[PDB]
Amino acid sequence: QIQMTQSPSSLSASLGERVSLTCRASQEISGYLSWLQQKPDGTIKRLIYAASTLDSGVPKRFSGSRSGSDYSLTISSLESEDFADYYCLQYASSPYTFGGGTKLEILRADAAPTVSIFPPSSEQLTSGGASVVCFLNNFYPKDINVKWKIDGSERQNGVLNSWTDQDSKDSTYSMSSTLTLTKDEYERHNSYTCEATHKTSTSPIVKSFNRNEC
Amino acid sequence: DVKLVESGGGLVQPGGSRKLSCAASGFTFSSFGMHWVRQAPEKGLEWVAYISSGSSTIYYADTVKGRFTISRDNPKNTLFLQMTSLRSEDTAMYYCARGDYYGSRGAYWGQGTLVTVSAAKTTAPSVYPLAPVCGDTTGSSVTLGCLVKGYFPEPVTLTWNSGSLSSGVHTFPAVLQSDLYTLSSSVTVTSSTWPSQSITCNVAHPASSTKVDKKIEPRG
Ligand SMILES: CP(=O)(O)Oc1ccc([N+](=O)[O-])cc1
Ligand SMILES: [Zn+2]
Repeated sequence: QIQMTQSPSSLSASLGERVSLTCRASQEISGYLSWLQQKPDGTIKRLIYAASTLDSGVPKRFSGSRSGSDYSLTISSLESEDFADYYCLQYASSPYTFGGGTKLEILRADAAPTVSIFPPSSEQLTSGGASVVCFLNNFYPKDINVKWKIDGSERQNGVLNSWTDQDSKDSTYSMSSTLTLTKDEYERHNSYTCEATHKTSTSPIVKSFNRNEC
Repeated sequence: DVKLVESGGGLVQPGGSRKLSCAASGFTFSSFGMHWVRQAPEKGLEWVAYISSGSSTIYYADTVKGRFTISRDNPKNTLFLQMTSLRSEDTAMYYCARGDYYGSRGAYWGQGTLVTVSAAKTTAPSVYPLAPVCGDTTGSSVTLGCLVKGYFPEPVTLTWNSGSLSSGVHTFPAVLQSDLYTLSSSVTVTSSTWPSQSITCNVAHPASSTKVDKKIEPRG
């Protein structure tokens, strides 16, 4: 196999800023490098091929180049459409190898989450289970810590997290903490806190409901 | 304009076999060599096979040598990948892509089809409405959510008001816990909207013939 060591593996940059993803091939490919771009919707489109020829449509601000066994794609002045995932492809020798990947994310200005705690649905309760979903919306950076706290104590066994990709419009992430418990144990405690810590502030953005009458 | 359309994805028990199709249009199929590229759930693209235009030079990824068979029926403009000994690792999105970058000029990838190789089984999901009762979010804003837990396999289609409501919604990606999936979608509307209006979660697990809707009614 001809290894294509691609880097960086992800990077954030502000719009208008330039970027240079790089692929080092471990063997002569005589410039049979190609650069692909995978958009979030799954869609793949080729941008550069023949190690520097822009495809029909690809904006003249994209430019492949090679020096030694180091191939580079430089996007000068990054616009919105550029938010995607790039892959270098070497089609010189048989076992066709792709680069690793670069996840280019938009450098936005800070934004604290909007925590909203939801107690178990009555339909689920009769199923036996009890899930306390707790959405944390529209924040940035992605780095966000969530602690669950059944009554006084912090609990772990039961948390099911799932972040969102950088949003198309506001460029902010969104999360979903889902603590699951047997109806039993859920109804054998009273308070439930979904407390999140985020770089925006310093004091834990707490949200906690509580059961009891109503 | 050129257009490839993969199709043969499904849930396949390990050891089993599946045969995908990739229909092509907008180009003289009979002139180019095709390819099959797969991409695992949250990993990169990976080349799998390549068949020359004449079907007289086939290549194979070390990972699939022997188990897979590539082929095309030039007059019906269709490429194929017959799979055998489908392991767990074989799980991925299978795209088909036109090749021969050498001179060819254009380059065209497909949409990808999904094939999940698990031992699991099918499992229809439960849809629990996440009525606020503490969905704070600002006070002038009222967020609602929906819980789809315990389904398999992927994917499922969640929608706010049969499509209608499509702004302010955040559907989070699915997560596999044990041998099941859970996914939820939040959505925000102005205080007034709810409960003056009716927002509804419409979930449909294709692979199990499950379609449901949940009237996000206030109370808890
Ligand atoms: C010279 P040839 O076009 O076959 O090179 C390619 C091989 C594989 C490929 N792929 O996407 O998997 C793209 C190009
Ligand atoms: Zn642009």
